[PDB]
Amino acid sequence: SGAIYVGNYRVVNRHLATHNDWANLVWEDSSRDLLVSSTTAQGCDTIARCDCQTGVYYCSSRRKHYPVSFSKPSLIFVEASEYYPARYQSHLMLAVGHSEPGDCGGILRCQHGVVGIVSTGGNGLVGFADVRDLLWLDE
Ligand SMILES: COc1ccncc1CC(=O)N1CCC[C@H](CCO)C1
Ligand SMILES: [Zn+2]
Repeated sequence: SGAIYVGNYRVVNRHLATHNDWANLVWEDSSRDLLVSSTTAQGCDTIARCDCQTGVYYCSSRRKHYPVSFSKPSLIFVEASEYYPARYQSHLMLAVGHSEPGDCGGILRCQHGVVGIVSTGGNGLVGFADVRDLLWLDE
């Protein structure tokens, strides 16, 4: 689990969005596994505006933050799960690292701020949904 809190926005994995989130929907993209909902209080996370390919992510299944190199956001085939059929996930970044389903929501960060959140995994690879292109999160 986990979310990004920036301004009056809450960014979560779409497959983990609650009743409050869909009701207060700002934007969602199934192909990206992202959902943004409005919030009453102001958030304090800064979104990174960069092309960094190295950062640190939180892995709840290990209670540890791991440094990783990750690929640039792209269209990656993701195996079927209980949340989605087999499909190409867009704006996805992969790294060699540990992840489990309950690790979704874990933040990936570089020196510039929040890069994205854990979204997929399997076979010693962890996939992160990029949020750096969502410029409107800043306004
Ligand atoms: C972090 O997720 C891990 C990690 C390791 N084994 C499994 C998983 C779960 C996983 O990959 N998926 C289930 C939840 C939605 C995912 C698609 C999102 O577009 C697919
Ligand atoms: Zn950066």
